[PDB]
Amino acid sequence: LDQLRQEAEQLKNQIRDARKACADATLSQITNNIDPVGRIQMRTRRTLRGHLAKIYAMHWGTDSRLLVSASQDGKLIIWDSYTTNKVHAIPLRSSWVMTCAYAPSGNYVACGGLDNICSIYNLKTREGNVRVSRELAGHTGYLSCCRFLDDNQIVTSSGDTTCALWDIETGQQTTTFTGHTGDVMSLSLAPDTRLFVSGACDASAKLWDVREGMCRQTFTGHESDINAICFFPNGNAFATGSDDATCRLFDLRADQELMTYSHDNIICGITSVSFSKSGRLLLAGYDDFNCNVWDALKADRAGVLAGHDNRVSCLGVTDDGMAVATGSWDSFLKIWN
Amino acid sequence: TLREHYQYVGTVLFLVICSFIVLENLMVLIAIWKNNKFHNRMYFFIGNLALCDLLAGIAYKVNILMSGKKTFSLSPTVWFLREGSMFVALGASTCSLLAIAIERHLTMIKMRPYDANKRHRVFLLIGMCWLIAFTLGALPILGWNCLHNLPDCSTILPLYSKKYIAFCISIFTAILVTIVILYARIYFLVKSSSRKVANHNNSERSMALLRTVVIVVSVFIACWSPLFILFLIDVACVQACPILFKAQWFIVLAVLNSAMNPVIYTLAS
Amino acid sequence: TASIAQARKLVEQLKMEANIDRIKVSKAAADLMAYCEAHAKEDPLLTPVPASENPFR
Amino acid sequence: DVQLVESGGGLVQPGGSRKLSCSASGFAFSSFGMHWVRQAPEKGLEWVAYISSGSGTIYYADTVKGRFTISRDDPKNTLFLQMTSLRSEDTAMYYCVRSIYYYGSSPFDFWGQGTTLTVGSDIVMTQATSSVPVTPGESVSISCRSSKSLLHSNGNTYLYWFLQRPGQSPQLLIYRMSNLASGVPDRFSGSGSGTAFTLTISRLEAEDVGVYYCMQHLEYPLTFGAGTKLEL
Amino acid sequence: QVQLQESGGGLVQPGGSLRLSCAASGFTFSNYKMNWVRQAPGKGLEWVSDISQSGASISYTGSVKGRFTISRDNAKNTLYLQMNSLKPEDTAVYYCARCPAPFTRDCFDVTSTTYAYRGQGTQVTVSS
Amino acid sequence: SVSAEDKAAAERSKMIDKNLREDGEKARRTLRLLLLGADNSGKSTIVKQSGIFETKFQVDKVNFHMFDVGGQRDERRKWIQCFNDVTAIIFVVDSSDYNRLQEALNDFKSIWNNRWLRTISVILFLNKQDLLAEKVLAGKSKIEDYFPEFARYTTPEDPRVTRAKYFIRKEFVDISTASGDGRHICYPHFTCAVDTENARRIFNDCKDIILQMNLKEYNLV
Ligand SMILES: CCCCCCCCCCC/C=C\[C@H](O)[C@H](N)COP(=O)(O)O
Repeated sequence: LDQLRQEAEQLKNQIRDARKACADATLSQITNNIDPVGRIQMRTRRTLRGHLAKIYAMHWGTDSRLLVSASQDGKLIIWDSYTTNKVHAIPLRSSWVMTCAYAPSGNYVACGGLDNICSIYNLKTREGNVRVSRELAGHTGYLSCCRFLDDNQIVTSSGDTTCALWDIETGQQTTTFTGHTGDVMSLSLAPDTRLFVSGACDASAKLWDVREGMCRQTFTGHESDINAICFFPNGNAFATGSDDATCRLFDLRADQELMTYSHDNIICGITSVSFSKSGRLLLAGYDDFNCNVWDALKADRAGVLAGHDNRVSCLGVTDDGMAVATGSWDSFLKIWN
Repeated sequence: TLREHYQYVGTVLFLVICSFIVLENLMVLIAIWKNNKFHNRMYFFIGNLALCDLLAGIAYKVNILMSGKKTFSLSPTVWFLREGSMFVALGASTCSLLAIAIERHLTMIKMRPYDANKRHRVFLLIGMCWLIAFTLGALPILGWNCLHNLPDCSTILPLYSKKYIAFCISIFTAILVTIVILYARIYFLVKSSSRKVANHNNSERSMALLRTVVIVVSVFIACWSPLFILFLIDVACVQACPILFKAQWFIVLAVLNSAMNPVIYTLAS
Repeated sequence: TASIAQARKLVEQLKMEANIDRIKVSKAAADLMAYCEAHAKEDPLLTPVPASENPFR
Repeated sequence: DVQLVESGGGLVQPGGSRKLSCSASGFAFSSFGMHWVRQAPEKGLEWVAYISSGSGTIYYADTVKGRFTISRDDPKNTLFLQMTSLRSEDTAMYYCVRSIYYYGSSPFDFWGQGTTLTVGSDIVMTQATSSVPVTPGESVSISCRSSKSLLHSNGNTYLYWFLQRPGQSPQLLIYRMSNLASGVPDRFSGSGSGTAFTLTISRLEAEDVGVYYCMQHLEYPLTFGAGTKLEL
Repeated sequence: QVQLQESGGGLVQPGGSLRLSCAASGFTFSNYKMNWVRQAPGKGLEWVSDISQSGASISYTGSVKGRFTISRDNAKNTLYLQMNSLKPEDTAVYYCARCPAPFTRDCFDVTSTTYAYRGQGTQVTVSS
Repeated sequence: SVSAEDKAAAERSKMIDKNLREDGEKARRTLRLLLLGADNSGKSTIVKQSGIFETKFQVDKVNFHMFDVGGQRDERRKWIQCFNDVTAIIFVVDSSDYNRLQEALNDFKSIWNNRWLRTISVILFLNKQDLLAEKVLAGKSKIEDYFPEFARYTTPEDPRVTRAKYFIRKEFVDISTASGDGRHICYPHFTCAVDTENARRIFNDCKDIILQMNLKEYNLV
């Protein structure tokens, strides 16, 4: 049995040698003539309240106005970012939730939960009241993130070592991807909508292929857990946050590591990461009450957000690039601009 | 009537203490910048107390400045505005204290977290705390003039009906006994609650720390008693009573409580 | 028995992964810089737009 | 299956009183703020009453205020309109209309069958009432002109189009502009500037003959149009 | 790259001292607590040692107290465990484990059926 | 100004807020307790009468709701962060099985020192107390074999049973009192297998925890 491990170690050493040979010069040193952006000051343009619990997930949708937020209160609320008015307050069967998702068509909403069942609620209906449309079950593990491909497909990640691609009408698991030898805590869909990355608690980020059904590339680092991942607008890079203070930017065409962001006086952990429309802000939450903003091309922190009193669970940049929504473990949700 | 009423009855430091109290209460009155809204149940009562203290400071500032040789040149109607308003002012200081006390006792008796809003009763209490003082100060402006007869009017404040002092001291005694009772049974309830549960650290914190913070009753009574015992001895004493005349100093100590009441309720945070 | 199959699967996955073509890091860095500079004039957060075009306030 | 059934018809002697009821079954009645619509014989539609969700606000028409009353009952799922001190001119047919107001919603969706009863500052909402001859296989356009510009600061323009067939209750085709209610085909279109509006029908069919009504919603007293008829 | 290796095992007569060394790589060794756990044949994982970050606050389990010495060296990242006297019941595989998060004293999932940061392990045999 | 549709939307928003607040007002009557324990130790017998088992009971007009999590995986450092606002974490161990007992202490320590769940006071229980007396009276096995510190321990039914019980209790008490100070404590409560007074003990302990929380929060102490 030792020969198998020797062969695996030899292959790993060969891969490491190939990566080292392919490396020419780090991005952190070539971009030295680029003038850094000035101090970025953002005020709380709006505050949304009346939830009475801890916010866990939030999603914007294809439009820049509507916003879906979920919490442990047992109510999933749809807001309005221009007038701070509520549209729907959908109850939940199970009090414990961990994720929410807003469909690109603007007609369906997806929940999660500490249970194994992923619920899909309808919005546009003849009667005028939101009712549960589907309940996809049989996963054996708490869900972490739900994402919509279109109105007839959905991709989910759970606590066990699997990521599933379902089918709303049939209800069965169309495809399943196995790996990560541990928990899976993040998900994000590429703009091409053909590939998607997943981050695990094994300190591994993998690039799953939707069409085929097998992993293609894997990236390692962070020395610890991973609980936040996001893409780059180009589609050839992605950013990953970790349990320690570091946030890393990984290249997709070449399986390397480009830059790492961390300060010597930071001892907290990262909860959510999301880029900007132009891809030069890399907004990142933190375990402590603050939330920093990094210059993506040159690792010089620029500006800070005041933040809430408990923590920063989810942070989202709108598709138009003119708003940043931050949730928290206290009920208040803040829209900055 | 002023001449005969005054005949029958027979500086930097005070301004400094008035400035001290007014600035001290102004520095903490707003509290809008800090997010104290989750614990706002206590904080809005504190704000009420701060407003009462600021009004008391302003009333004392105008009262002491206007009184003196200028008093005789002043019309009799305006004179009440100095004797009356401060009676409202300090009236809003002591009574509002009880508004805090009965607020605590109700929370520590029923099995429920502080997150319960209980919004309707708190505004009622904070409104009645102002209203009772306002009506108490508005009682003497119409009637109780004491101008009909030279007797029944005292030297602690000229031409003022002595009988009103009896009602004032009755109200003060009622407030004092109520706050003493309400701040006494919290200690007994904490002692009794820890008996069944058998907390191994009850004597370390639940017994020694509490009695330290129930010293506010003493720090309030030991400094508010002298004014009312002086009122009682002035009512008791009669034309030539040497201790009756010298009363301008002790009332100062009364407003000095405004310098200490807010901090002991806020510095612990 | 299951460990042997797991090792076989891991070896196969490593062999499949080792054949992926790669490009120089400098090219990727230049591409990222060029893309970030090209669309740097349309980010509302990078360049503060006045109150005329601001919908929130 | 949304059902709205109304009752309370008959004949009224002048100076009398009556009560009309509208029963709903099929949807959630507690969230819909319903209206009333009155149509005189051979005349255009009129707005006569209103009631909101939770009875928060109640509006009327200046020619009717002080004689009617409207009240909804959620537990019985029934809307009541009591009418006192009638006049000889208040003989018409009544329609029970629903509406739900939020972002992206659509009011005036389902119209009742209708019960018969025989005994200053508003917007004109005028349009040409002349009949427009039509032939299957050709496109037509219907105009609508207002007095006050309907383009609010929010960017929306509140102007609705309604179609009524010769023997059926009216249904909503286009709410606001360029928005089509679910169930209608894609042939119908609507376009125009702030003050002029036009509804275009392409690839005309046999069942599209009827009367078309313009409507506004800026000022709360609503005024329907005269109605344009399509024949042959 | 969080691989952990072990060395120093083998077979030894009952009553002889033996040393085990755990080597770590891929992370800053001076930020995480460390633990030694064991698995006997037909038994579950049993936590058997502990060591904090700086070197103080050394804990132990009752069954091996006073006979096992655990030490940590940071210059060359190494974890040493030395056993003085041995009994026939101490025939088990030993795993070197690290706490999940840095700058904490939790060690919440040191022992588990499957884990990410844990070495392959070496086996020690006494009296066959 | 604001158009009619905007005003109607605002009215609907106000109604939604009122209904949501009125519904959430009933979330304070029920007190939530988590349950933790070992597989062999009784978990569904202390209180008479994937998945999440739930138990509801009523004591002196107070409603208690207890959650037991089962069907998940062994690694529990991620889904335990949700249980951050629970009133108490009932902990049930076994005091009649020495061999596994050393494991249980670890489950008490990692919970006590966790960065989250820090301000939640556990309510310890010791099931199978009747078997402890039977095992102590018999001389086949002695607790000194696994615990070397018992041979010199002295006392601070038969005296041996009392000494063993107090040693077992102090083993958890020391761990509870070493780390946390002034935020949470433990309660042994020395339960039995078929005792029918557990609900009263839980009610009293919850009352004490709530009173301590109110006293600390209002700043009286
Ligand atoms: C139930 C609570 C009631 C609390 C009331 C507080 C009592 C305030 C005392 C009123 C001061 C009376 C007279 C002045 O001292 C005047 N400026 C003449 O001063 P003078 O120029 O003669 O020294």
